[PDB]
Amino acid sequence: NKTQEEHLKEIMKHIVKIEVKGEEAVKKEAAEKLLEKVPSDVLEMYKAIGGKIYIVDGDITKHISLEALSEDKKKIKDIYGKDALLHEHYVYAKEGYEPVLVIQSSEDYVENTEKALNVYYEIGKILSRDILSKINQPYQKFLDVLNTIKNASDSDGQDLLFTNQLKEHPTDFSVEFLEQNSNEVQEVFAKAFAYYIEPQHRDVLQLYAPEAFNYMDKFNEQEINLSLEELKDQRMLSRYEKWEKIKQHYQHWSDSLSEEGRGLLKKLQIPIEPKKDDIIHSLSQEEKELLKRIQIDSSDFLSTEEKEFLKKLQIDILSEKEKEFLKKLKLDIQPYDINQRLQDTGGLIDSPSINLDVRKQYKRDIQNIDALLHQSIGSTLYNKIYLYENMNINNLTATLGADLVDSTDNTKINRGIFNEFKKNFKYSISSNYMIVDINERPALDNERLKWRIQLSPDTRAGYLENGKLILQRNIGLEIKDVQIIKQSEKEYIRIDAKVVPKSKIDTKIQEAQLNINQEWNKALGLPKYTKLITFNVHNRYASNIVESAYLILNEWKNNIQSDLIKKVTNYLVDGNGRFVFTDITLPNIAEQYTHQDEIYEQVHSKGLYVPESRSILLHGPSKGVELRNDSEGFIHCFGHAVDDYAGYLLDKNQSDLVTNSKKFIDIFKEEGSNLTSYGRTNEAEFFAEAFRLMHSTDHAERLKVQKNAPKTFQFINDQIKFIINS
Amino acid sequence: KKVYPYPMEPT
Ligand SMILES: [Zn+2]
Repeated sequence: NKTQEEHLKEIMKHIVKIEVKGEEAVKKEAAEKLLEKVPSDVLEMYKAIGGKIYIVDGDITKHISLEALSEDKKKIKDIYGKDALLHEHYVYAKEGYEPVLVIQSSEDYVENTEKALNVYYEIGKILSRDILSKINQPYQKFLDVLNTIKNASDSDGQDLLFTNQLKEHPTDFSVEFLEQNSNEVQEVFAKAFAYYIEPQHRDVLQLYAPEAFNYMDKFNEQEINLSLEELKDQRMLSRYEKWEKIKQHYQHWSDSLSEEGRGLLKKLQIPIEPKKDDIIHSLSQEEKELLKRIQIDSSDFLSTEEKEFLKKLQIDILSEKEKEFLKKLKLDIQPYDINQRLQDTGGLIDSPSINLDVRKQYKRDIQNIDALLHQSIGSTLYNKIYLYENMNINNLTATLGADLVDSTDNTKINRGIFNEFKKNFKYSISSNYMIVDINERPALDNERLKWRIQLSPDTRAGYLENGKLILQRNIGLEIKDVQIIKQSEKEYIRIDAKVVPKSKIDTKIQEAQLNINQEWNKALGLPKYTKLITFNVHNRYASNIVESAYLILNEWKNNIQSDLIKKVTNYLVDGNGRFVFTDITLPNIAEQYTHQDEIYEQVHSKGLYVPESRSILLHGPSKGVELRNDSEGFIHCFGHAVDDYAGYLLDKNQSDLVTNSKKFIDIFKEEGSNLTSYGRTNEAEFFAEAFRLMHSTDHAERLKVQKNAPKTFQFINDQIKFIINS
Repeated sequence: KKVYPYPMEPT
């Protein structure tokens, strides 16, 4: 009973043009009651593309705008597909860069529910051919509804919406189809919109085609506002008008910025690479001669990019001590990247994962930027405000990012990985500073994720001249939708999300942890209140890190002897171990760092077992040396746990690894090169790798150990019984 | 003193 009707009137005051003879009291009243059925936002979107609605008397073909139609544009087909003659019908929507909608007149749109349907049908046409066509829709989302109907139980749904063209189609409706049969798909969308808008035929649509009815329901009740937003995003004036108010709102804030202010925000956008000059300067003759004799490439804990810089240091100017050296240069040759540091520690800046000096240096800049970004977006110049961000999927899941793009057609996205990635994405967290765009902008080649974030009046941000905002750290995000969209003849994943108090997301993760222990403590016979499993979640693919823990442990349960688990995970719990599932990097989990001697003795990887804490750490985001999933990683690391308990049972006076034994070192002397190249690294890594394959979910991988690692399959099995029975 | 890695695959 408020503003809803106000724009209805304004919008209608513009586009709606009544031109009749009979007292335009009833006439003008007809169209009112008729178009009030239509969702308000489709009316403004017609406006948006420059559309006009005309309520005329007589032969509608006898109006200005229409008299310019050829011979064909005169013979249509009603909602039912029955041919007609325009100068006989009562509605028509002309297409073209200057759209128009001509509606005859009658007060019986109340009664003639069949005609009111047609009008709505046509409007529908406007909505899928004229409006949505400009933002590349309907797309995959709607293709899905369409397919759900053809390949489904009752054949009625098809009968009510599809035509033989569609009805007789052999396979499903792929993106390629919708593309060279747009007319077709557009028609279906229209009929669905019609039956849904006309309150009488709605039931027929919900009865014989609920997938369709549900779709149109959710769409005209919310998802349509995001359509309008998209439309607006393509208009130069809209884009500039929006940018301006924002610029205005932050005007005082910016004018007050100092030089240091702009200094900080500036590095926070481009990291300082280490300068070769300083590097060399801090070396020693000892270390610098080693630097030449050193086969930098010969190391395997340095990335090719890092290794690269490391080579250039030779031109410009192994064993134990030797490699110990390369572990320090690794910490030193790292860019000074403030946002990277916040992500790597998930906001835990005091983490002793880097040299004390540089840590302090990072804390100051952060505490400072935290004060610079003190003014919230909340303004009197606007309500909902959507900001945009382009992301690289590898940032959330390198394992999935690995197969997200169709290996052949770079422009297409593999639907398989899509539903997998879409799977448990319910919430996100941001620990570093999110840099977004006021209006959406094309992305880099390696960025197939396009976020559309609804900010909160409470959200603090800084305005940038280039048209971007720098947001505050520790933001809470709820995913509201995830679909495949087309933009610039390439496919992306739109991720509609809404900002919410980080505390809210953290509480979800907190309860989740309580639940996951109240469950496995039981299934293992551990005291009701033990801290076994721990979620250390701080980054953008949060919810997935949580929901994955459950699925990892299930597989670790369904592939290993329950009695081998209990025995081992009891040893662990005894030394206060933990099963840590995290998105921050490993060198930042206490379970590892609180035990290191030197910070340069840190390890980051898919998974990692820590004896001194008896805990298994599993980093979610990455992708371990070819291991199709998180599961396998956990299990391989459990192998280390077992190698721990095993050797322990030997001479308890000193827990040592059973994989150290004189006997085993020999099994490795000949079999160590039969499994995986990675297992070929050493004993403990051969033992866990072998252990892993043995308990694989793919038996194929099991026989592989049996007919290639005999003495091993036997050794590993002995231990198991040894442990079980002890 | 040691720990048991499980490296990823960078480039
Ligand atoms: Zn390992």
